[PDB]
Parts: sequence; structure tokens; C-alpha cells
Amino acid sequence: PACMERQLEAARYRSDGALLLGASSLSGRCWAGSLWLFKDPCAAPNEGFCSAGVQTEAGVADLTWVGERGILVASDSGAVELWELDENETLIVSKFCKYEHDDIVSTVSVLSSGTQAVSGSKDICIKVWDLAQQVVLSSYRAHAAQVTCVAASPHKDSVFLSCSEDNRILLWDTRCPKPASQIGGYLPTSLAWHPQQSEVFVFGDENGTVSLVDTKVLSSAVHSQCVTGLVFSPHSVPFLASLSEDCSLAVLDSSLSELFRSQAHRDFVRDATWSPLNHSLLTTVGWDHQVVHHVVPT
Amino acid sequence: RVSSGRDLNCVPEIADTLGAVAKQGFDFLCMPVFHPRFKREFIQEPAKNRPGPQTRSDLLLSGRDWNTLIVGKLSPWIRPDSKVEKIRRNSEAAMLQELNFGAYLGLPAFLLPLNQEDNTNLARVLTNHIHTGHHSSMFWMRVPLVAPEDLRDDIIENAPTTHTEEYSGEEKTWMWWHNFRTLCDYSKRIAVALEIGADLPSNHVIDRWLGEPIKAAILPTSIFLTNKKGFPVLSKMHQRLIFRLLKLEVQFIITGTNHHSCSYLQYLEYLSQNRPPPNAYELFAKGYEDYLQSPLQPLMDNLESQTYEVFEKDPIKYSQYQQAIYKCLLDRVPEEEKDTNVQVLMVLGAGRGPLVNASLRAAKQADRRIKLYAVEKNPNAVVTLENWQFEEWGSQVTVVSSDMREWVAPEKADIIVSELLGSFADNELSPECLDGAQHFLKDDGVSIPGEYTSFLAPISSSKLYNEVRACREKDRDPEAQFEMPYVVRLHNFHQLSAPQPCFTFSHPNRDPMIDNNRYCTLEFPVEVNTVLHGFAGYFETVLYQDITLSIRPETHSPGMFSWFPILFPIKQPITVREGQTICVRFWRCSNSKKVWYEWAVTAPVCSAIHNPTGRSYTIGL
Amino acid sequence: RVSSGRDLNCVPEIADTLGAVAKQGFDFLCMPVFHPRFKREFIQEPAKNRPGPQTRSDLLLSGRDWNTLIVGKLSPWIRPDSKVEKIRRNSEAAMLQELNFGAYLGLPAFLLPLNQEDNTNLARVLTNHIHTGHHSSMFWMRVPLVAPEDLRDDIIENAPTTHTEEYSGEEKTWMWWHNFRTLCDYSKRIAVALEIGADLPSNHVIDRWLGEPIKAAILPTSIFLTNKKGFPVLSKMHQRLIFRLLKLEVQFIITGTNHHSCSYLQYLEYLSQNRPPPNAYELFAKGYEDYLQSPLQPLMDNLESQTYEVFEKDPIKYSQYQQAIYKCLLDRVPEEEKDTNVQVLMVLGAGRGPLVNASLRAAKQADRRIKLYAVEKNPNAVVTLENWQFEEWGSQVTVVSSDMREWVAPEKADIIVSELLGSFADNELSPECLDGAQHFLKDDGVSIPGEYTSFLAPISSSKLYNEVRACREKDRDPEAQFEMPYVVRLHNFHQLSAPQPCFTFSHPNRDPMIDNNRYCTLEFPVEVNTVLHGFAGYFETVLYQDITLSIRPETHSPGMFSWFPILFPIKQPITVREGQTICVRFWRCSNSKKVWYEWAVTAPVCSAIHNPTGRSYTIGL
Amino acid sequence: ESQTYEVFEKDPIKYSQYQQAIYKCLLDRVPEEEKDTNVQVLMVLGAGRGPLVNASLRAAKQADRRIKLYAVEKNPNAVVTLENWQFEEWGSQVTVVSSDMREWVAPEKADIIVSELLGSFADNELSPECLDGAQHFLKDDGVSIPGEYTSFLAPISSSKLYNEVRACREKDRDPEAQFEMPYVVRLHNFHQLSAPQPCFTFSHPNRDPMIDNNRYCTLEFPVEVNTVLHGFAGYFETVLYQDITLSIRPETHSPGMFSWFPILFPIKQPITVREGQTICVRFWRCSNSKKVWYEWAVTAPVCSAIHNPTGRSYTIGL
Ligand SMILES: Nc1ncnc2c1ncn2[C@@H]1O[C@H](CO)[C@@H](O)[C@H]1O
Ligand SMILES: Nc1ncnc2c1ncn2[C@@H]1O[C@H](CO)[C@@H](O)[C@H]1O
Ligand SMILES: Nc1ncnc2c1ncn2[C@@H]1O[C@H](CO)[C@@H](O)[C@H]1O
Repeated sequence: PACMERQLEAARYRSDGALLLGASSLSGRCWAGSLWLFKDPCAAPNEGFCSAGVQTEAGVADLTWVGERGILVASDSGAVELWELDENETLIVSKFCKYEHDDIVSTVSVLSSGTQAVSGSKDICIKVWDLAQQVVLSSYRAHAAQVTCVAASPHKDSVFLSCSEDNRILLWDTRCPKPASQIGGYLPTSLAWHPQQSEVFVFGDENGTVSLVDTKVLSSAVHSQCVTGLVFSPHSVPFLASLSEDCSLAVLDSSLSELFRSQAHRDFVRDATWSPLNHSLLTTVGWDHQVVHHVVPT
Repeated sequence: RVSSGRDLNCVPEIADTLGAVAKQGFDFLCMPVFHPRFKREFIQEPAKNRPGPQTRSDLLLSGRDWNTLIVGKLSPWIRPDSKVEKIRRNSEAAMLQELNFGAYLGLPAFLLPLNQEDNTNLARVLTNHIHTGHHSSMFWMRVPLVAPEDLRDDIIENAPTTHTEEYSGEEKTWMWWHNFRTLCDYSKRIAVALEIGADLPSNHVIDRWLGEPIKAAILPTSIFLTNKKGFPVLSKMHQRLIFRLLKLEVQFIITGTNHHSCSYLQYLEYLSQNRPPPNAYELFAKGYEDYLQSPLQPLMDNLESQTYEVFEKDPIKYSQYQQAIYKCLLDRVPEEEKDTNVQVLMVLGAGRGPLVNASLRAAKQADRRIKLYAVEKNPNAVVTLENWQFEEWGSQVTVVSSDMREWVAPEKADIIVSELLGSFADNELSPECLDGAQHFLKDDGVSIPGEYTSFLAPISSSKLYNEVRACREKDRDPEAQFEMPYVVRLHNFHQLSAPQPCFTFSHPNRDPMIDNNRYCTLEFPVEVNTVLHGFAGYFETVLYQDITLSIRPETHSPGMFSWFPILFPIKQPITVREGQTICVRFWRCSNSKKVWYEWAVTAPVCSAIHNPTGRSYTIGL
Repeated sequence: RVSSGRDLNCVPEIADTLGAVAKQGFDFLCMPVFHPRFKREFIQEPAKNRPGPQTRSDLLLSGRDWNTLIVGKLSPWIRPDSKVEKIRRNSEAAMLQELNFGAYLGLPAFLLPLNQEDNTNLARVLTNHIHTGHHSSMFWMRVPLVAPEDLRDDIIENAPTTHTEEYSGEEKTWMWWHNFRTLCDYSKRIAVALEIGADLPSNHVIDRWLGEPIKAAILPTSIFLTNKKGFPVLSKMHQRLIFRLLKLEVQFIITGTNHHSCSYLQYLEYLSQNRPPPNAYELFAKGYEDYLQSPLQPLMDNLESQTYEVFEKDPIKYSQYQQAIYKCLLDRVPEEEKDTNVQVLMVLGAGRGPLVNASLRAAKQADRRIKLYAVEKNPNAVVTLENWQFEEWGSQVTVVSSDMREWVAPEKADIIVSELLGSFADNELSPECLDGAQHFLKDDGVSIPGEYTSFLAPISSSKLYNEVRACREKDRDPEAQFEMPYVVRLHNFHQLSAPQPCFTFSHPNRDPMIDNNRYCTLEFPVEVNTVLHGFAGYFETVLYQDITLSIRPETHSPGMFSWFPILFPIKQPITVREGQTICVRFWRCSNSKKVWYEWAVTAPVCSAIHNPTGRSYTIGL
Repeated sequence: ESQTYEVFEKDPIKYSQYQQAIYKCLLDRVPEEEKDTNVQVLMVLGAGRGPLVNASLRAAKQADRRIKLYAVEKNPNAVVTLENWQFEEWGSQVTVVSSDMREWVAPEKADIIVSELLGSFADNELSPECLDGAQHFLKDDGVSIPGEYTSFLAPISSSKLYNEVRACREKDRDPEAQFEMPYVVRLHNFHQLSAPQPCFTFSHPNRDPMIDNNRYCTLEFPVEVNTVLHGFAGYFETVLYQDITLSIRPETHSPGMFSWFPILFPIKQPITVREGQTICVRFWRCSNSKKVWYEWAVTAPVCSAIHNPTGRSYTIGL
């Protein structure tokens, strides 16, 4: 496509170091989305300096990598899409576009195996998908309001977190006949599993507070506005990068104390991604069309 | 045959989407006026200084398309009632922005959601927009039959779905709406967009929406059961609800994605065609639904010709009048007296001669001799009468141009016939009119009608309560519109208790010191939770023996167009809980010049006495 | 093409007569509702006890025919103003009888004659009928242009026709009507049926009927001059009058017997087709004739999209705006500076970008460099602007979403352009808006427009005076409707004196302590006898040098739809005799929040000061 | 009016409390070693006929520190009384300024801004807007007297007062407008159904980033009796300086203080309240560039209509 719309929604670095980009036009005559690949991460967001590019019918609310080839997309159309890079990694081709949600698909998360996924929607439902058969295995109306975030477990394929505007955080486990479990203030907005402890996770609220939760609690006032995301570093003892609507980025330690603070962004900070190659490198995209690269003081 | 619209949250190309929606078979589109995910900031930097256009352009559609096909939608992130202060302040400015953007485009309606008990600030912000600028837009509140919390799957280990039966608790969404419109002062611009769910709630919960201003019905695709041929259909319980909404002429809305991979719209059209054909009363009253008219006073006023014409176009009432005279002739003149006895029949209040003709038809079939008198005070009707007497009737009919209470008749009558009844039976003043004509009745004469009784039933109708408010006029009491009866074909309403008899009049009146003034107390057992707005008045009359006329819904004379129910309103609505009794009092009062009614509710709470001394409403004697 | 009716006093068979009249080519019939010769008695015996029917029956015609084709007529013997007491009392009861008989039939109109100076009791009896019952009927007063006494043949030896010229005396029939409607409190249900005579009176006498509610024009057959082929035609003086009545859309009535032994109706249709084709302004304003609208306040309120659209559909005003910028570019940037000079053009109050586009078109034809700024406070228009700046304009146009009086501009401007004018020029508050944007103008910058002047002309229009009365509303001053201007396409009116300039504003304003408050006294010489009801307001503006816009009728910019005259009314009408001067005073007042006007008439008599302190009307700052 | 300023000046308690607040601020700002080296810039914003200026003078004699006064006042009629005081007694010490404190371009910044701009509902005479407009000319360490004020509300039953508000219907306006406006009244034949709770709070100076004077407060009143609710008594409390305060809250009332009576915020329709039920009220402080107003609705035990939506019945002029 000749252009990528100013609202950059998702930034995801793969294993080798390429950058995945999801963006939508949330204003203007056309409300559509686009998927882009940047083998040169420092080129981004230059539409001409890209490796691969594609345009979706509707906006991109969220996305994730399906290994190193495919991309799972949560669209405003109510459909879940899968787009796999070709043999040369220059074209992006659609495999499935399944409209199962009666409203905007807001969050997406791939389950440990890599063959299954969990979609969270504004239609209140949660769906567990089989990527190979291209069908939904199960549909769960456990929440009362819109689903804000779904976070599949790092190591358990039947475990995944959920949080909604109904003030609930649910711990899932498909093995139980009543799979959800309420864990616990202000509305939950972001969910991040700890990559070393499959029993600890962090959640960020609408009042800017980020909190530490052990399944069997610690809190800090990071931002002045809603916490849009929480992403852990690839480090053996990770750092936590907290995105926000107050246009700032912060990197916190194990006790939730602030180390980094970046005001580089002039609009909402949507996604963050740490470099597989340089663990002191964090990339943050935003609604101001910036692809800012950060050097975390380690 | 059905006004329908498509609900979407994804309109990438506004012109393409509309084209596809219209080609599908719709009439309008519910789409967001701003991108649903585009959260905006109005307080802190630098997100407040967000450059570029804030949404797509008004030029993309013509003024007619914007005014007839686009129902706007409030952005889902706008939470004016948030517990977070910054989110409230942000959502206040954000809400006004989208409402003023929809007013700017002249959109016919704008959707706002009610999905929680506390929508106080939402109401405040809406009330403040309604009082800001030159409006006209309708505001449809999207409110579910069943709360999303009460329809969740029982899949939370430590939060199970409470399996207990809570009658009032199952009606929580109605209180969400009730409280919201009370805060907004029953604005005629705020209507209900009722969201129908997958499994219908208990019928009491559904009945709670009777008499509410439902302008739209939201049917989500997920409620459609797929049939044998793979096409979407609805349960017989859901179908019955659709048939109740079709009487209220709501606009059907189809929301959500296609799950029968339009057909949903075609199923609605099939349902619309499979409804029973409208009867004579139903096809006549169409157009008059919940339209408040003034009760006629034929005594005080001379009825127009076109008015007499419509009262004459009621075959049922004239065939019932004929057979009542037919039976009275036989029961008074035995076959041996066939030509020896001439009965003195006086049609008191003759109009343009329909009762006189019925009296004639009743003498041909009863084969007895009759001498007619057609008394009438309206001199204009008397012209029609005197031209009938010349061209057809002759010496048999003696036209009398006078008030029946003044007339000094030549001889006494065997049968006095009259049609002096209003929707509340005695509201056109028949008790006074026939009392004044009682002296010239034989000491064994028959009055037709011989008896009439009024009925009352308490009702809930915020639609009618709002309609009575709209009747405020200058140079009078600002509240007078609530202290007067209205003739109205009640339609968008709920009757909270069965009709009970109110006032009864008999003719002739042999009671020592009869007196037409009345005082009646009625106790109405209410089996539902509700809001009382008025009392429907109805009537029943005994013309002769088993020949009767009725407007009581449960005994209604079929095909009888001549009357609609009366509505006796109250200044302030009254909350009634299930099990409570509504106790009303009604008075029939009078002086030598006027006759009026007064009424007060005395349970579950007292009301003010309405129309004390006929200050708002009198009937002229 | 012309609504016409036949007047008759002889209808032997009502159905036959109507059939013949319709076959002739008419649309309605003026016929008596009682036999014209049938004098009736209501006081003494035995004529009061007159038996039999009093007239023909209502059954002879359908309700639609009675409501659409029959204009009733008062019986010629009914003389409520007789010097004989018995004839007065008799005619009172007799008059009510025929009016109530016409109300009974729902007749669309009823004719009553004015053929003498004293019609006091006639008016009393009519006023009393208007307040009795449920009406709707129109009352057309048959009044002649020339009194029958002033058009008699000079054939009486001892009573010659006074050969002297009496200017006011020739207008006696207008005072017959004027006094009659004053007695009846300017009832909107009383209109004029003006009877045209054989020889037209002086033009001043004809002009006396301007601004009067003429609903019908009575052309008697005897006024038709027979032509060569033997067909009826009218003089060129009579034809001109017909063409003036066709603008008022009156119903032509043909009375009297056939003297060209229809053709009269066909001649009217021929005349109707031979009128000049309506221009763009005339065809646009049709529908808005004498319809009172509220003056827009684009400062206080955000204009709707469909409103900006109509203001953009005025080619003349945008071609005049372009050429004003075209000339200012040339007069500021000489051909040697063609690409060295970039002019800072700021469109203050940009709307949906029509001036910005005109500024662009004016740079292509003037071939000079321009740097645009599109300032706009209405955020909804700003959306249209920002989508234009993205899709077409680019870096040249810098969209500014702010109030021009708040904006802290990056650099000063060479040319400030604006379209902030109302029908009374300064009524949308341009003086305050451009004053607040004056600091950021270069010490040699040009404002477009550079000057504007309001105009006022006194008017007579009982039609418009009655329309302003109808604007009374509850919860406010009962007289507030007379203390506020109205935008209206004045039509059924008479302008009693030519427009004079009122208030003048210049931009930029280099006066030491300028001040936008005003006080102006205007003296209007009145050459006719009349009744003053208001003051038409108009405007003129100098965009640049000889490029101007105008709504002053005598200098009107052709094809300019963007504005209609303003109407400044007065609470009480003021009689003005020929030779008298109407002296008006107008103030432009203000505080930090509001701007308003006040006005009082001080000659021939004083009026009350209208809108003192903006109690009825303010313009929001 | 002059006779109005006179009655507001005949309140010794409030002026002795104003004096001691200035007395303590002079000492806490100018140490005895700086006694004659430091002159404090005292600006009496909204000076009236000079009672605060005199209290500011009395507070300098007892605190023995040097002060330079400014008496700002927009009412030109009071300014006449001020200019005649400045001539006959005050002199060069008091600099009379005839202007609106929000327009005034002061010669130098102030050490202490003093004001008496409070109504019975504290912020109802528009002190938040008046002192905000005079905040730029305050030293980055200056003291405002008063430094804080809080309004209070308590639900009430009074059919006598409900009937009195009905009697206020007037022609040429909303027949119900009389119920959508506050009234100053010495409540007497009444019953207070729940203890006063704080409503709106204002602080001076205002260092909050994007402060905003608009408000929205929800109060829950536990009702221990069966009753009929007709209105809400409004009261106020203010912190002039540290422990020097003024109050019209009945339970903390400053004794002998005549200067204010409670405000009454009525409701169109009375509301039955049973014992054990909670009365939940909502109050808003709204505004635009021209007007400031309040809105209020009862949301429990039942909803009421929103009173005074958009200042249709009552606005306070800015
Ligand atoms: N008191 C009366 N005397 C005579 N006719 C009456 C009287 N009251 C009503 N009517 C006539 O009776 C008819 C039925 O309402 C009407 O034609 C009405 O005008
Ligand atoms: N003071 C102002 N500042 C900016 N734009 C204005 C101002 N007053 C009017 N306008 C805009 O100017 C246009 C012409 O009335 C409208 O679009 C109106 O909204
Ligand atoms: N904004 C203002 N500027 C100056 N004086 C004011 C202002 N508002 C109120 N005042 C004055 O303050 C005193 C206390 O209300 C009164 O004398 C009043 O006139």
C-alpha cells in the first residue's frame, strides 16, 4: 500500500529481529487497517523502506505473531484474521477471516502450543480458537461488560487471564467445568504474565496504578492516566515496560520502582517490544505515527 | 411493511457500507459518528493537542441521507459515570462533542446506552445538551430486557449465578430506565431502544415495558435459531413479543455479525404478514392511537353536521337500538291490540334522525302502531329533521325544536328513546336531560336506555402521561391539563387492574329525592410493580332487558366505533409495588349551571384532589 | 393556475348549480346558506312561530363538498346596524343563526358585507360568534374599492355628485375595514374580499390595500370591456391590478350575470400565463413569504451543516468575494514582486471552506503568492475544514480551531476576510469579532469587508403585525414577541418611506476610543395615509472599493439568496396621515456579555421604548 | 447598597477573626529581627466600605510589622467611601484601586491577599473565580486569607418552607422555577433529617495542574426517622489562617456571627423517606465564561428530576 495510517496500534519484534506493525486510521473518510514488516527496524515507519505490506478491510485493534511466519489479527469488523508471510517474506496473504464476534474484536493472545488462540471482544464473549481447522472450539460469556484484555499463560496451554470493564480479572483453565476464577478497585485495563513465574502476573488499571499479583498484593502509581499495556523484557530477570494514555513510557524493576521514563511520544503510547538481539533496546509505537527506539540504562 | 435498520460498529467506507445495507433491504444505519476506538483527550497535554481531523466529513453524505438514514451512536469508551474523576470530566466533554456533532448533521436519532444502575451524570450531560441549541433529534436509550450480569454463563468457580428467584430483581433494567427518564423530566425526546436477549425473561419483566416509549427493538443475530433449511427463525415465545412490538409500530434493528453463513429482515417481513387481519374497530381507530381529544358536550354545544354523520355510521349501535324498541313494542302491545294501540314514542335528542328511522324500522318488524316525536335543541340538526319529515316521514313524526327539559309535550309518552351517553356514560349529562323529561313519561313508560354504568381501571402509560403534559396552555392553570378527562384510543399502555363499576344511573327514577351527585371508592388489587398515571374510564348500558351496549374491553360490543375510552389523569405519577392496592375516590358534583367530576388517589399514597369545584373542567348544563 | 369561484344569489338546485359551475371551470361557489329573500322573525308572533324547514338540508352535499366548494353568504336583509331597534334585535339573532349554520356545515369561508361606515354591531355579533364554539371558518368581508355612493351616475337634479377632489374622502372604504378589524381585535380569521369596480379609483386609494389580508378579489362581469371577437377583456389599468393581486395569491371571484352573450375565467388564466417568469430570488423565496424566522447567531451558536450548505449555494456572493480579493492582490503585489511576495490571507470565520476556496481561486487569476489561515470556532465546521486541508488544500491552508478574538496568531496578516454579516449588517456581531482580530492585522492591512451600513424603512403590514402577535409564548413577557427582530421575506406589505442609512461600521478602526454602541435618529417623510406596524431593516457592504453586496431593495445584488430583510416591530400600530413624518430612534447597546438593539418611534406620536436593556432580545457575545 | 455594606460591617466576631488571622500571618512571615526592614504587600481584594482595610491596619499595630495596603473594589459607590477614608484618615499607606480584581494590572506582587467574597454556600458569590483571576499577582509564596472554604449540605423536612417556596411562583417565567433556585433563609420551623456533610471545597492559592472550578459531588444521608424531604440546607466553613476559622455549620457555628444565614436548595416534589432509608443527593457546580450555577438531583430512595439544568432558573453572573 502507498501509505500507513497515522494510528500505530501494534509493535512486535520476532526472534531474529524483524518488526511487525499494525496500524489503523481512526479518523478521516476511510477507517481501515494495515499490516507491515520491517526487517530493518530503524527504517520504521517509512512505507517505502518496508519488507512486506498489506491492507485489511477494517481497523487493527490488536495483533500477535504466530511463530515467525503468521500474524493473528483482532479487527473492528468482529472477525479474527490470520495472515502468513510468503516463502520470500515480501507478501502478506490471508488464510482465514472468521466473523464470530457480534462486535469489535479488541484483544488477541496466542496459547503456548502455538496452534490455539484466545480472542476477547466488546461483544462480552471470549473464544478459544483452533488456528489449523480455522474454527472456534469454545465460546464463553463469563464477563458482564466489554473484554479489555486476554493474556494466554506463558507455559500452560489451557491457562489464560482475562479482564473486563465489569471490574473482574478471571484466571482460566479449560480443564475445570467452571473454568473462570475471579482474582482480586479501579477497572482492569492491562494484563502481563511474569515470564519466569507461571504463578505471578501484573495488571494495570484505569487510574494509572500497576499491581503485582501472586495466584495463591504489591502496588505502585506509575502513570496519571489509564495503563494501556504492560510488557516484560526478554532478560533472565525481566524489566517491566508500562505503556499509557498519559503519553509516557516507564520501565520498572522487581519492586515496581521507576528506572526509565520516556516522554518522546506526543500522543497515546500503544505497544512496546524489547529487542531479541539487544536486551537494553525497547521499541514503542504510538498514535503520533512515531516508532521511537529506547536505550534502557542497565 | 416493517421499518428496519442495521446496527454496525465498523463502517470503513460510509458510502459503501450504506449502499450494501440498503441493497440488503434496510431503511437506516446505526453507525458511530466518530471511530469507536478513537479515545480523545480534553484536559492534559499533549494528547489534548491531537492534530488532524477529529472524524470523517459531513460532505460524504447528502443532507437528506444524514437526516433520514443515519442513527448515530455514542462512543463505547464514553463513561460519564466513572468512579475516576479524570475519566468523568473527559467523558463529559467527549459526550457533548458527539451529541453536538449529531445535531450538526441533523441526525433523526442518536443511541446512548443504559448498561448500569447509575447513569446520573449521563442524564445530567444529556439534559444539559437538550437545553443547548436548536435541536429536534431523538435520543434512543439502548437498554436490555435482561442485564448482561444476569445472563452470563455460570462458569465462575467463586462467583456462581444466584439460582434464587427475585421477582423485583429480575426487573432491574426497567428501574435503570425509569430513574433515567425521571432525572431528565420525562423529556418527549428520550425514547427506549429495547435490547432483546437470547433467552426471554419472565413475562412480568416483559410486561414492565408496557406503556413505555419504545421507539426501537434491537434483535441481535445470536437470538435466531437456525431452522431445517439453514435460515434464521425465532421461538414462539420470541415471535409473540415481536407481534406485541408490531402493534407499537417500533423500528426493528438487526445488530451483530452474520451467523447463518438479508434473511433476518425477510423473516421479520414474513412475521409481519402472518399477523391477524385488523377488525373494523382496529382499522377505524388507526391514526387515533393515544391521541387526546376533548370529550364532546352536545348539551352545551351544537354538534357539527360531519360529527352527526360519524355517529350515524355505526350500524351495530343502531341495530341494537332497533331490536330494543322491537322487543318493547311486543312486550307492550299484544297481537289482539295490533291496530287498536298506538304507542307514543318520543326520540329525545333526535340529531339528524337515525334513532327516528330505527324507531320506524322497529315498528315494521314488530307490526305495531307508533306515533313519533323527534325532540332536538340543536336548530341546525332540526333543519335536517324537518327536511326528512317533509320528504319521507310525514304526519307520523312530529318534529319538536326544543330542549327536552323545557318542552311542554301535548300528551305523555309510552317510550322515551335517547342516545345521550358519553364514554364515561353520564359525562354528556343524560341523568339531567332524562330527569327533566321524566314528568311527561307515562306512570308505566319505558326509557331506552333504562340503565347505564360507568367503569374505571387504573393504568400506566408514560406515553400518555407525557401527552397530557404537552397540553399546557397559556392564560390558565399550568396544571389544568391534568384535571380534565380526555377521550382517547388508549394504545401504548398497561392496565394495572380490571375495570370496576363506578357510577350507576337508572331511568325512570322513582327514588324519593333521587339526587344525581355521587361519591364512589374503588380498591384495585395490583399484581405487578408499576407507575400509575391515570384511570381509563369505560361504560356499559342496558337499552332494554338483554339488549345492551358496551365499551368495557372485556364485554365490548363488536364493531362499535361510536366511543373510545375516557382518560382521567393525575398530576404526579404514583409508584405501586406488587401486592399493593390502588384506592381511588371519584365524585360527581354539580350546581344549577355545571356538572363536574373530582377524583383523588388515597392508596398506596394520597394524591391531591383533582379538579376541586370544576376549576379546570366543567360540563355545561 | 388560478383559484377561482363563482358568486351567485340564485341556486334553485344546489347540486345542479354546483355541477354547472364546476363544468364552467370554477373551484368553489359563493351561494347563500338560506334563501336571500326569506326574512325571518325571532321576537313577535305569529311570524316567529313560522313552521316548516328553515332552509335546504346538509345531506344534499357530502362533507368534502361542504368543506371545499361552498363559501357561504350573509343574507342581504340582515342589518345589525339598523337605526330601527326591532330590526337590529332581529338581525342579531338572524346573523348568529347563519354563522352557526355555516359552522355546522364546516364551510371553508363565509362572506359578510361592509357597505357603510357604521358596522359596530355587525363586528360585535361577529366577535361574539368567534368566541362561541369550535370554529376554524374564515370570514371574508366584502368591501368595495369605491363606495357605491361615490360611483353613482350623476342623474339626481337636487343631489349632484360632488365634483371636488377629496384625497382622504376617496379612501373611505379602507376606514370602513380598518375600524371593523380594530373592533374585532385583528382576528386572524377576518380577511378582505375586495370588490373591484367599473372605473378604478386613484392609485393612492388602491395603495391603501397594500399589507392588508386580501384573501379574495371580486371581479363583477360588468367591469369587462368586450373586445373585437366579442369576448370579455380588462383595461391595462385593471390588468396591472390583477397582476398585483396574483403576487398575493388571492382567489378570484366572478359575480353577476353573463353580459357577453367561462370566458371571464379563461381571460384570467390568459393573464396568469402572461406574467413575467420568476427570477432566481423570487423562485427561491417562494414558500417563505411573510414567514417569520429567528435571526441566526453564528457567534453564540454552532451553525448546522445543512445551514452552511445553503449559505454556500450563493454563487453571486462568492464571485463578488473572489473579485474583491483578486483586486486586493493586484493593488498590493506589483508584477515585479510576482513570486517575491507572499500575502498572509486569514479567512476569519471560515465555515466549511467556501471563502478559503474563493481566496484560492482569486490567487490563480491574480497570479500572486498567498499563505492562508482558516480560523473557525465551530468545531463541527472545523471537521469539514480539516478534511478539505487533508484531501486537497495542504500546507497552503493552516486550519485554526479557535475564536478569532482569542487566537494568538503566528504572524500578522496582509488581508483578513470574513462573512460575519446579518440582515441588519452588524446583527451577527461582526464589529466585535473583527475588532478582536484587529491587533494581528498589519498596520497597512486590508479587511474584506472594509465597510457595512444598515438601512431602515417604515412599513405597513397588518398581515405581518398579526403574524408577530401569534408568536406569544408562555413563561415569558406576553409582549416580548414585539421587542425582537425577525428575519422575513416581506411580501404582503407597503413600504411607507424609502430606506435611510442607520448604523455604519468600518474595518480597520483607527478612531481614538472607537466604541461600537450607537444612537441614530431617522425622519421618514410619509406621502400617504397609513398604519405603521414595523421597520424593515436591510444592509449594504463594501467588500473592496467598487465590489459591494447589498440587500437594499433599490440596489439589490441580483441573484443573491443569502439574506432576507429583518423586521423590527412595534407593540401598537401608529396612524400616520399624509404629510406627516415618522421619526424613529434606534440604539445599538452592549455590555461585556450581550449586544442588543432598542428602538422607539417619536413622531407623529411616541411609542414605548422597545427591548429596554435587552429584556426581550439579546445577541450573545 | 450602602445600608447593605453597613450590616455586613456590624459583625464584630468576623472582623476580630479576620484581624487575628492577619496578626498571625504577619508574625509567621516577618521575624522580630526584620521588624522594620520588611514591609508586607497586603491587598484587600473586594474592600467594600473599608472594614477589612481597618482590620488589616489594627493587625499591623498589634503584630508590630510594616504593611503596604491596596484596597481593590469594583463597586464605584463603595470606592467613594474608600477614597473619603483614604483622604481623612488612611493616607499613603492605603492605595485605593477602583477595578475588578480579575482585570487589575497591579504595580507589584502581594505578600497577602485578603477577601470577604463568601456566600452562605461558601462559593456562591463566586470567590473561586475572583481569587483565581487575582492569583497571577500573588508572590510564589503568598498567603490568601481565606486559604480554604468548604460548603456543607443536610437534608430537611419543612412543609412550612415547601409551602413558602410554592408561593414564590411568578408570571412570565417557568411555573416551577421557584423550586430550581437557592434561597437564603433563617430556617426555623423545620426538621433536619441527617447531619451536614461536606459538599464542595476550594483552596487558595491553586497549584493544581489544570485546576477547574466545576464540581460533581454525591452525598449519602442515613435517615433514622420516617419523614417527607423538601430540601437541603446548605451551610459553610472557612479557614482564614491555620486555626482561625469562620463557620455557619450549626454544630461548629462561630458564636455571635450574624453575617450569614443558611441557604435552602429545594425540590419540586416532596419525597417520602422511611426509617432506615438513605437519601442520596448529587450536586453539580457548573459554568461557562459568563455564568456559574448549581444543579442537583435526588437519586435515593427515589429519583427526582434534575433541578436547574443549564441554569434555566438560576445563574450567578460572572
Ligand atoms: N337537553 C337536551 N334537549 C334536547 N336535545 C338534547 C339535549 N341534550 C342533548 N340533546 C341532543 O341529543 C343528541 C345526542 O347527544 C344531540 O343531537 C344533542 O344536541
Ligand atoms: N468570533 C468568532 N471567531 C471565529 N469564528 C467565528 C466567530 N464568530 C463567528 N464565526 C464563524 O464565522 C462564520 C460566519 O458566521 C460561521 O462559521 C461562524 O461560526
Ligand atoms: N471580582 C471582583 N473584583 C473586585 N471587587 C469585587 C469582586 N467581586 C466582588 N467584589 C467586591 O467584594 C466585596 C465582597 O463581596 C463587595 O464589596 C464586592 O462588590
